[PDB]
Amino acid sequence: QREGINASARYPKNWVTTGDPAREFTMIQSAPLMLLADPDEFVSVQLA
Amino acid sequence: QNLADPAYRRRRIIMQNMRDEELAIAQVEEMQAVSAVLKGKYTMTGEAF
Amino acid sequence: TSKETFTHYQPQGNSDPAHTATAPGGLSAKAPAMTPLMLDTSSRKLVAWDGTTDGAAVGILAVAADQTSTTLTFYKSGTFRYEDVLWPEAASDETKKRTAFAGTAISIV
Amino acid sequence: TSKETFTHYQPQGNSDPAHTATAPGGLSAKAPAMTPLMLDTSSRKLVAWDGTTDGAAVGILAVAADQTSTTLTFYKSGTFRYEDVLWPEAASDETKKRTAFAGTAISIV
Amino acid sequence: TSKETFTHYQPQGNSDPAHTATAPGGLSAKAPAMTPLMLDTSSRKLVAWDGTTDGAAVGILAVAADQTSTTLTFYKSGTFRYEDVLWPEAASDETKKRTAFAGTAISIV
Repeated sequence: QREGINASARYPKNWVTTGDPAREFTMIQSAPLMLLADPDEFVSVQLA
Repeated sequence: QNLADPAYRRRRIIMQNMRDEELAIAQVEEMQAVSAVLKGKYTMTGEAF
Repeated sequence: TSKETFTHYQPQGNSDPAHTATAPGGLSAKAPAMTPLMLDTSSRKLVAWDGTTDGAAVGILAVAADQTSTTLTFYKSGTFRYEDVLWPEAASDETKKRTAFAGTAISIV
Repeated sequence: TSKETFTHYQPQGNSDPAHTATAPGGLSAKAPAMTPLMLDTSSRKLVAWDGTTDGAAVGILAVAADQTSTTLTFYKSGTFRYEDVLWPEAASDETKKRTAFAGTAISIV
Repeated sequence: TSKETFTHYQPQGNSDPAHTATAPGGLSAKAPAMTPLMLDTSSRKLVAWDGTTDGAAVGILAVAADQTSTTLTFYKSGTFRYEDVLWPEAASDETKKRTAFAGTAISIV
């Protein structure tokens, strides 16, 4: 929201926590929604 | 024979991690398509999801 | 037509951090999120909080689960609004309801 | 003439966060702020922690309160100095005086 | 010939913060760093966690210490992994070992 970048493929980010633990972190986020318009276009034959 | 900066070592750890998340994400990216055009039925289910 | 009252998504009542933990669940029926918890009497396995066992609240559920779910995630820290909590029916007295989490970091705000 | 000591305010001991929470209180007299508290036995209503009931220390008040104070604000996280917090004299044994807060996230540093 | 697998050490289980504190301890033998502990039932003195009583594990150590160590530095928040933490053989049923830190910000992953 702060960059208005909710709509994207992926999302990199880096940050760090303060206090006597000096620890950075890296963070990646995305919402994979892979779909197919014609589901019956393909026939999944389980060969035997 | 030739050591280096732990700080630069920190950078290399950072970049290898970067490649790690990229590969991990792309791996589920293929998994989604595998389920999709392998069954036409799919379950996006995991812990904390 | 009809009324359209919609509310935002912030159950938090304070800027205090909220922390979660995962533990194997032993439910007997479906339990949606924000459901309190007990440990059993003998196996002390995870079940939903009854509302009658004093001090037995051990966690508040994070995501919806059921008896099929072997393990569950539950919030463990911070303060949350009373209005958003799904209190059990046996928890009939608010005077004893507010301090169900006595001795724990989960708090009602 | 006469010299006076102007000293800073350092109740904390380390950079750990300090969190507050509210719950209705059932005091028996005036209770100054930053005071140990337990719950009762029958209704487990909020009261000041006596100093003799082991394992009952669960909270440290935030604002001074009384009979008219229906509710209490109290600190739930962090570590605070040994010296600064005022305890009942019934807590007469020092070794259990440190360990009164067993199981709690609030600590004595 | 020789294999020295350069592996890392990540006792922290999740990015949630871990808090530390100190308190006098009454151990009976050497206690390896980051080891579960209880409070005594007689004098309420810091003791080693037996692994037999459920829900009495209250703290995890920070630095190496022995029974000679009068005071102990121990962690009281955060999440840590299944693997890195050391358990006595007394705690044998693993699902029981899951809920040793129930009610505490110290959490198992």
